Formats: sequence, C-alpha cells, structure tokens
Amino acid sequence: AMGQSTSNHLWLLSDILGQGATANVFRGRHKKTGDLFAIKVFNNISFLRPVDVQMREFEVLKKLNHKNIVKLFAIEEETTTRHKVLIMEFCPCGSLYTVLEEPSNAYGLPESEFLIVLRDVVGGMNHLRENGIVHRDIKPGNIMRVIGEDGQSVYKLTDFGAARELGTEEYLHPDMYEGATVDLWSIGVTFYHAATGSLPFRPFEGPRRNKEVMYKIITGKPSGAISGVQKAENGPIDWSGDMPVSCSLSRGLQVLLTPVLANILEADQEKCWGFDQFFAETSDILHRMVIHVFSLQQMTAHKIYIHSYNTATIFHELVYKQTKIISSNQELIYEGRRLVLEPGRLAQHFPKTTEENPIFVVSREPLNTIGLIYEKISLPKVHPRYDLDGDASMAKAITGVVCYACRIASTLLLYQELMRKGIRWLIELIKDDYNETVHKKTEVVITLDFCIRNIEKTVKVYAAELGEISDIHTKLLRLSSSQGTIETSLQDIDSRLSPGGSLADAWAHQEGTHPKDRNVEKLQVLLNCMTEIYYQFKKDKAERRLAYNEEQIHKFDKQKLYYHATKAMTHFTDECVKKYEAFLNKSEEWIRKMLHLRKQLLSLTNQCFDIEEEVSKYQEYTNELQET
Amino acid sequence: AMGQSTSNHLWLLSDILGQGATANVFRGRHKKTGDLFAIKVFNNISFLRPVDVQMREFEVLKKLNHKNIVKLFAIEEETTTRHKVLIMEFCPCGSLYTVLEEPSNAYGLPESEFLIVLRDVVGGMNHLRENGIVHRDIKPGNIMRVIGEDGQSVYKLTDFGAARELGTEEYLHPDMYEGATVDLWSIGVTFYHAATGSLPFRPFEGPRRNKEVMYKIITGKPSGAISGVQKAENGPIDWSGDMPVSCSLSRGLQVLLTPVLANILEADQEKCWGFDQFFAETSDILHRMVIHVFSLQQMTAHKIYIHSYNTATIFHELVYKQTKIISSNQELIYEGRRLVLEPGRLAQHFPKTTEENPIFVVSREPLNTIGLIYEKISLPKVHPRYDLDGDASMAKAITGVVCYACRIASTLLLYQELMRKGIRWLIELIKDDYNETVHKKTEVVITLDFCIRNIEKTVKVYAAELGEISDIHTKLLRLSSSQGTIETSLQDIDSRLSPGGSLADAWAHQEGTHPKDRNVEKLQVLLNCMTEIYYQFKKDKAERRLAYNEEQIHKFDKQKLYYHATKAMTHFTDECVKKYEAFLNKSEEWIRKMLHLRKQLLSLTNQCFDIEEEVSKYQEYTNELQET
Ligand SMILES: O=C(NCC1=CC1)c1ccc2[nH]c(Nc3cc(CN4CCN(C(=O)CC(F)(F)F)CC4)ccn3)nc2c1
Ligand SMILES: O=C(NCC1=CC1)c1ccc2[nH]c(Nc3cc(CN4CCN(C(=O)CC(F)(F)F)CC4)ccn3)nc2c1
Repeated sequence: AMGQSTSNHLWLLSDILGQGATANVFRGRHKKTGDLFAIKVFNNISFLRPVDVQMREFEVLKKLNHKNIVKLFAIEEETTTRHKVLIMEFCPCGSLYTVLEEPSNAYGLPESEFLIVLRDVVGGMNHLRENGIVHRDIKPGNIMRVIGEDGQSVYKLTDFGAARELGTEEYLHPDMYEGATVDLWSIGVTFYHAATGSLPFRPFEGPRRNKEVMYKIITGKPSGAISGVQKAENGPIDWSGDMPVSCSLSRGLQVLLTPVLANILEADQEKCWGFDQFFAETSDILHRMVIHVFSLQQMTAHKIYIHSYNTATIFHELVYKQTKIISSNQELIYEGRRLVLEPGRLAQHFPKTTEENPIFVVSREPLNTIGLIYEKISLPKVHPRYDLDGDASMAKAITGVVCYACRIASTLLLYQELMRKGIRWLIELIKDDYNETVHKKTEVVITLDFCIRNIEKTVKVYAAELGEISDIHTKLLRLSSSQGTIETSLQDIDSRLSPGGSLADAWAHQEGTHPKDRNVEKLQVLLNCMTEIYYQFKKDKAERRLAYNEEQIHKFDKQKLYYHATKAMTHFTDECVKKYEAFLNKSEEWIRKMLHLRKQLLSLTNQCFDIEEEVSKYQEYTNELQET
Repeated sequence: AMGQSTSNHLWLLSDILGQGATANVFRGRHKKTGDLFAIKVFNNISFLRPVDVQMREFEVLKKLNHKNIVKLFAIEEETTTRHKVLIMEFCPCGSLYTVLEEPSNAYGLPESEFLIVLRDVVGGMNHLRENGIVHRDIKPGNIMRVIGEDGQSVYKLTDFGAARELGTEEYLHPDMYEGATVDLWSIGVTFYHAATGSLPFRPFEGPRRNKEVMYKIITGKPSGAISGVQKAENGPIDWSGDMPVSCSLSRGLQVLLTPVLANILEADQEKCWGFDQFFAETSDILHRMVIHVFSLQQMTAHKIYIHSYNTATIFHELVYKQTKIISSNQELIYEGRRLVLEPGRLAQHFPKTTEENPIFVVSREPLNTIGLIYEKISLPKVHPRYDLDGDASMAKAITGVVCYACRIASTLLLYQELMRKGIRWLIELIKDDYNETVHKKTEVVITLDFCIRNIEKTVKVYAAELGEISDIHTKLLRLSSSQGTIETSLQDIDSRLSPGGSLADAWAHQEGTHPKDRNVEKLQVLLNCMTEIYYQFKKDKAERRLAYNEEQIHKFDKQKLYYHATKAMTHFTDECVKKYEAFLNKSEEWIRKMLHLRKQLLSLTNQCFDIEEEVSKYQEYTNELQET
C-alpha cells in the first residue's frame, strides 16, 4: 500500500522495526543495488531543524567506523515530507532486547554468548569515550546484533548523541532518576540483565505508579549489593551481592563479574569506578583463557579463568578457591593418563580442553559429593483469561522454565557421562600404579632370591661362623615372609580391580541416564511446541484483537501449552532427576571404596621401599667380607 | 475467503498440501477440539460412488494401525458438495520428496537419517504385505515424515489401495512401464534416490518425449548394475554396480546395500528376490550395530557393521575388507591406551564408540596414506534468464554443491582433529613400551651386577680354576658390553620421544586447520544466505509471475547467489583443502619416522630377551658347583 521513498532509497510503512520519539526505523532498500538498509525517518522535526549544526554533526558520525558501532552511511532527504533521513546498516538479528525475549535466555544468556556481549559493548563504548561523546542511554534495546563472517554474533551500538538539542526508567541513575557515573550505571544494569535474565532491582508490582518503592531501592545502595527485590506487596527487600542460582554462568566467571558490577552500581562517586578503572578490570577478564576442570570428588565441573602468561601455581590456587582442594593434593588426569604439571609452566602450553573433555581432579583427602547445584523452579499458574498481554507474558515465563529444566537435564547427562569416563580412566590409571608395584616387587624378589641363595650356598661349601649364618638366615626370612604377605594381599587388590571385583564401573553403566535414552531430545520436542506457541502469542498481541476463529485457536493452544509443559516437567523429575540422584548416591559408595583401596595400595607399595633398604644392608654384608 | 467444511471438520481452500488425481489433501482442523488433520476431499466421484464396497473398505483401513502407516481416523461427508472426505493424521514435516528438495540432501541423506527411512519403509511395507494389499506406487512423494517423541524422524505410508476401482513414470517397472517384482522395483529406485540424491537411470534430456532412451535403459538391465546414465545427448550409457563417490554413506554400509538394490532391480523374476528374501536381507542389515574405526595408516575413518552376537574374529575380517590389514596385524587403541580383544569376544561388550571417538588401528606393515576420497564438484553456470523454473532448479543445484563442499570441509577437520589425538596417544603408548623395556633392562642389570660380582669375588677368596674363571669373566663382558650399547641407544629413542626429538606432534598442531579457525562456521553462514534465497525462489516459482519490484529483487539476489557460492568455494579450496593436503603430506613423513622407531624399539627389546636367557645359563653355573 502506502510507502515512503527517497532519491536513493524506498521502503514500506508496513516494514517497521523501531518506534522512537524523534524518529522511526524502517526496513528499506537501495533503489539501484537492492541492498537492505535501516531508514531513520525523523518525526516532528520543525521547531529544531538545525541544518547548520546537524550537517557537520552527522558528517562526523558518518566517517566514524568501528566493528562495535552501527555504521551511518548517508543523510538524505525524503521525497514528499522532505524529512531528513538517516541511512544505516540493517542489523538482521534485532537487538539484545530481542535475544532476552527468547525463553532460552529467560534465566541469562549462555556463558559464551555473554562474553561476546561484554567484549563488544566495552569495545564500542570505549570507542565512543575516545571521541568524548557520552551515551548514558545504553540499553539492550539500543544494542543491535549481527552475525559475523565466522558465525559468532557481533554486537553494535546506535542510539546515542540525541541528547544535544533535546536513560530508560529501569536503567536510570539514582541522582539522574528524579559526572561519568551515570554511564556505568546503565551498563551494570545491562550486564546483570544478560547474566540473570532479569533486572537487578525489582519491586513487587513493577514499573508503575507503585514504582515509588523502586526509587527507595536505588537510593538504598547498601554496600556492594548488586540486586534487591521485594517478594511481596510493600514488603521488605531481599538483598544479595552475588548471582542467582539459576544463572547459567560458571562459578569462576561470577567471582570476577561480581566485583565489577558492585563497584559501578552506586550513587556515590566516592567508591564508583571511572572509565579507566572499568576498562582495566573488564579487559583483564576478557584476556583470560578457559580451563575446564571436572572434580570427581564433588562431581562438579569448573571453569577457571587464568591469563595465558600465568604459572601452574596460580592455577592450583584458583582451583582451591572453587574445589577447596589443597594445591599439593590436586592430582590431574587427561585422556586416560595422569599429567604432571611443573609449578612454573605457562598457561599457553596447557593441553587442549573442553567442557566435554576437561582435566579431572582426584584428591587424597576425602571430600563430599555435591553434584550439580541448580534452582528448582516449578510451573506458574495458567489463568483462563483471554488477555493477549497476559497470555504473552505467561508464554515467555512457562517456556523459560522448561528451557531451564532442559538446560539442567542436559547438564545432568554431561556430569554422568563425564563421571563414567573419569572412573574408567581412574581404574586403569590406578591399575598402572599396581603394574609398577609389581615391577618394584620383582626387584626385591630377584634381590631376595640371589642374596639368600649365596648365604644358603656358603654353608654347604667352604660356633662363630654358625652364629652369624643363623642370624642372617633368620633376617632373610623376616623379609621374605612379609614379602609373601604383600604378594598375596596385592592379588586381593588385583581381584578388586578385576571385572566384578566390587570396584568395577558396571554400576555407573546402569544406574544413571544415557544419551541412548534421548531424554534431552524428548524435552526439546515439547519445548519446540511451546516456543512456537509463544512466538504466535506475540503475533496475536501485536494485533491487539483477533477474529473469532483466531480467538478459539488461541485458547486451544493456550491449553495445550500447559499440557506440554507438565508432560515435560513430569518426564524431567520422574526420569532424569531421579535416575541422576540414584547415580549420585552410588557415586559416594564407589568413592569410599576407591579411596580405601588407594590407601591400601599406597602402604603396600611403600613397604616395598621399606624392605628395599633392608636388603641393601645384607646383600653387601657377607658377600663383602674382608680378607687379605 | 472461500473454505469448505464438514460436520466435524473445516478448512480453507488456500491451505492446500497435496494435489492428486482422485482427491486433494488440505490442512484442516476439528471444529470442537481444534487439532490438525489431513482432509482428503475426493474430486470427480460420480461414475463410481460405491457406497457399498468403499464403506467396508475404508472401515478396514480405519482400524488398520501401525507406527509406519498414516492413520485414517474417519470417513465423513462434505457439507455442500456432499463429497466423501477422509480424515487422516496431519504429518507436519511434509514427505520424503520434501526432504530430498533440501540441498543438504542433494547428494544423499545423512547415513543416520537413511537408516530411519529404510527401517520405517520396510516395517510399513511388511505390515501391508501381511494384509495382502499391494502398493506398487511407493514414491518419496507418498512417504510422509513426522517427528517422534524422542526427536528422531518417523516415516509412514499413505497413498495405497486406490488401484481397485480405477507407479510413477520414473519408478515404473520395465514390464509395467508400457508378480511381486513390480513392488521391489519402485522400492529400489526409492532407496537409491535417498542414498545418492538422484535417480538411478537418467537420460540426458530427462523424462520427456526424449524419454525413449529411458525405456532402453530399463530394459537393458545389465547384470547387477544399479544405475545407468548418459552424459551426452543420445550418447552411450555409463553403467555402474556401485555407489557414487559423492554418496554421504559410509563404505561399510554400501557393501551391504549394493547387493540388495542389485537383486531387486531387474525385469526378470528369475534372479529377482521375493518379499521374504527382501525382508530377510534388509532386517539383517538393520539388526547390526556400528563400530567406529579410524585407520591412522591410511588416515581413513570406517564404519564396520557387525551383529551384536558376533565375535572379534569376524570383526577383524571385515576390518581387513575395508582397511586391507591382516587380522594379526590389526592393533587397537582406545582412550589413550591399547586394548586387547579376545578372538571370541561378543560385540555386545565392546566399549562405547562414536565417529568422533572411535577405535584407532595401527599396523606393523607400512601402508600408504589415502585420506578422504570425495568427488570434486565445481559450480554450475548461472544464466541471466529470468526463468522462474530455471532459477529454482539452479538454486537447488548450486546450493547442494556448497552443502557438499561444507560437508567435506567438516569431514576434513574431523580427520585432522582425530589424527592429532591418535598421534598424541600413540607417542605416549609407545612411550609405555619404552617404560617396560627399561624395567626388563633393570632385571638383566640386577642379574648382571650380582652374578658377575660373585665370580669376581670368588677369585679374591678361597691353571684349572683360572681357566674357567677367565672364560666366565669374558662371557660376562660379552653381554655387559652389549648391555651398554643398548642402554645408550635407548636414550637416543628417548631423545626422539622427548619434545622436539624429531618425532614430536608439534607439526600436526600447526600445518592443518583447527576448530579455532571456524572454517565450517564461515561456510555455513554463506550457505544460509543461499538456502534462504533457494526457498524464496521456490515461493516465486509457485506464483508463476512476479510484480515489477519482486522481479528485480529476484534478479539482485540471483546475482548474490553466485557471489556467495564463489566466495565459499574459494575459501574452501584456498584454506581448507590446501591446509589439509599439507597436513596429509607431513602425515606420511611422521608415519615413516614412527614405524622406523617402532622397528628399532622392537629389536632392542627382543635383544633384552636374547640376553635374558644367556644370563640364566651362567648365574646357575659356578654358583651351583657340586661337591659332597
Ligand atoms: O534505532 C536505531 N538507530 C537510532 C540511532 C541514532 C542512531 C536503529 C539503527 C539500526 C537498526 N537496525 C535494526 N534492525 C532490526 C532488525 C530486526 C529483525 N527483523 C528484521 C527483518 N524483519 C522485518 O523487516 C519485518 C518487517 F515488518 F519489516 F517486514 C524481521 C526481523 C528488528 C529490529 N531491528 N534496527 C535498528 C535501529
Ligand atoms: O495424500 C495423502 N493421502 C492419500 C491416501 C490414500 C491415503 C496424504 C495423507 C496425509 C498427509 N499429511 C500431509 N502433511 C503435509 C505437510 C506439509 C508441510 N506443510 C504442513 C503445514 N503447512 C501448510 O499447511 C501450508 C498451508 F498452505 F496449508 F497453509 C506448511 C508445511 C506438506 C505436505 N503434506 N500430507 C498428506 C497427504
């Protein structure tokens, strides 16, 4: 139907993307080439119209080019309305706000995707700072996303510099709600929003006429608390200076992210960081590499963030901070074999590690099995009301919960599959410790056999001599007798290491769940049914009203949305969770029996060294008698 | 707009799925529940209308229920036209024909997906045979697909039994073109179509008035050839009794599939199988499990199909058929350690193996490095004609080629990453062979030291005796001297096994490509751009004509379709292929240097056994002298 146009570009008023106060962004094309661009047709531009100041201004933003900033190609004039149009690069993937709309990110972005957001935001914001222009309005809605040539997302900035001639209410600064601190505030609110999937400070009702509580929360700013939420109407505020349990981020990352957000979120410029302090600590986090470590003792996977130039001493220290294992007790296993790490080895030369192929950690000291620690979340109540707005928010909520449960279910299967490997390697690795003890026993056996034979031969060939021989003959029997006790007790350990020897890993190949069950795929099917319904309810909300036929379809599917969710949740707790807790219960059992056998094998091996020094004082005794 | 209806169901004439001769399939809903169903409204049903025969007939097909057969729920009558309507289950995923439309399957379905098709088709066709009804018209267009609760596809049959009151031209039987053999013919044409992505017998022009050549090809039926294609107009026919190189299937599967298709594709019922012979051999293939084996010698991955009750002897034989390695020369490695397999061990108890974590095979005998063998396919010419039909076929073709190149590029990266592991394990596994040779040397050293000491002591304490001692003293030096040669030559092997010792795997961590390069992700980006354009050209073909604006957009994108393809192909050959061939060239080098060191370590170890029997004839000689 009706559609605006320009000398070089044209678009339809239907194709609408963003609706701002001063302008509107449409999907447009170039009349000649046909490439897609973003058209910013300015609305209500008369009482200003500074064709002198804005001329050089937009020419300055024109040549401004960066990978983390939306490029402004040209400033043209509309054909009819003569409105000045900005031609920008079209960002096919929407904004960060669109990503947070996704239920998969209802409880926070994936850790990898979160690192992309943090890096691009800092790089773009730092590029704007070097030019002096201040933003203050940074929000996931004005942070666009594109797909780079390598497939990884790339985030860019755009809606800035409009405060010359003229923050979002949830991203406003306490003193600015009614200095460069106003910048970092919205940034921290944004970063918390990408990690948690929710806003830092939330009243019970929300941002409305009852948002009076909010201003008290923001002005409260207690200590280095990063969030504060009241769970009841006009009730107390639940404060916390740490991340929620539902956060999809790894524990190692939260330790580094918590201080950053705590120092940039407060009204006082006294303790608040500057752009240099912020850029210093943030870029420090980005430069670090990833170390994947699975602690068999606790059945917990860990991601330790270390710089590439650091040594293995700082590595053991950070591992202690997360696993609570003494640096001298941390023992590493990789690809079926143990790996010895020098205290001064750089992180650049570490082996290749992934979350599905990490470095296992075994400890001499007993440690409790913790397992995965996640937030148990149930389904919300589904009201029969036809409210399109309510059915849309209810769709995002109920689907995000199932996304989390499926995310946890995917993590539970990983822990079990990693456990089965870490055990299969350990039993074969401790078996190698048994193979070397046999070698050290044969050294004492060969030493025993020949040394005693010479002294038992010396009596057959060639009061005084008899007294010496007897004392020696007894001593040789003191050790050969204990040599027979160890010889048979090791066959008992070998009987334990043998299949069916009460230490086998057969239990682990039975109790838990396996990728053969396809429990994660089963949950993803129902989750797709719900996700399709969610994006459909968004489409019905945009229309504000539906026809009669569309009205009852919306109600039928809304009833199937509940049935899909319950069917998955039941399959999640009655199959995945229960079979995991049974695999974790029998996991403690085998740990006790393994550490017990490892303590026995230790002593029996050290006893071979205890008798190794005793046979060196006798083989060199009579055989080395002195005479002219 | 206009839309038919029924007592219990209603649908729009816009929502159309399949267009047949006797009926039309629409997307319909149930008036009460709102669940989706397939509506088969019969067109032109007057000169027949057997409400006596079809009544009991459709009631028989009603109760007919199977997992591999489209369920017929009810037979109702249209409101206005009074046409008899069939209510069937809606299959959301289309037909097998729709899957083959996808460029990813232009050269054949994935191996896993192919096994699903074969199993479901046989199960459904066997269920129809047990009821006596014959099909003859089996085609990927009448084989629907659904997604099961576990996420895996499920294929079902439908368009059968319509030959009572009344084969596709490309699926027709030679004698039926102008017995139960007419069945298996279309089945074989279907199975070849799913593996290759193309039809078995193809004239140059195609199925037209020049299809006269086709009938000569079908009636030719030379031997057990499964395909025959002329590459030039009215030219000779290129016959082949094997699968094409572009086939995505594994070599082990082709060996089993080739005889099946060859015996069911011929006009003669003399050599053609029956439904029992077909069901016997097919079900035999489905019952077998998968054994993933990566031969480091040839740098080739293999999938050996074996029944679970078979022994490791049949396993070595099949491995010999693919890798050409003698059963006694096949040596297995798994998870960093070698694994010894008893000749009678069942396949049920084999370790867990995947294509990304297989069982490596090393051989004593030298073998050439073959690498991946794939079909080099270039891009086709893009004509400037506006033909919507031509732009659609050209889109499927050019995108399928890039899908193949990206598939190969994904396989090349796997081979390299598997190679790096298989080498890192081997160097540490042969290092263990060096650790046990040190142990066997210390056994001869301890034997040497004490045995010679007793004879060098016997001369200090206690013509005839001197003659014996001297001959013994020399003999002890004959072995201790060679014991010094081996001792130092092993340190040279240890110098080779040490980092930088000319045998290190540092070259492999440099020459080839890595997942860090994200070369597969780079190709997938451009491949999505092309796939989106392809499905758009399908949409433009369905309209038969486009508006002026849609007309030039179709031409702009058609020009970008070529630029995307060339950009990927250049990045495929100039980055992925070249860096792979360089990794394969230096792969031969390290193989020669590894097998050379393995031959040295062998002899030096056997020499310790050669001197182990020499020191047993001397330590028991003088020390065991006889006297009263
Ligand atoms: O505000 C901006 N600058 C202000 C400044 C001072 C500087 C700005 C600038 C650049 C942008 N690039 C975009 N891309 C975008 C893309 C989508 C996704 N979407 C794209 C294609 N789809 C359609 O077209 C649908 C229809 F209806 F059109 F057919 C479907 C999905 C959604 C929202 N945005 N938004 C931008 C906003
Ligand atoms: O011939 C049959 N029986 C003959 C017999 C004697 C017995 C038969 C029987 C059952 C079937 N189930 C289907 N499903 C189906 C589904 C699609 C995919 N598709 C579905 C939903 N989409 C639309 O609806 C588009 C629109 F336009 F509708 F909005 C979009 C994509 C395409 C084709 N088919 N086909 C069937 C055919």
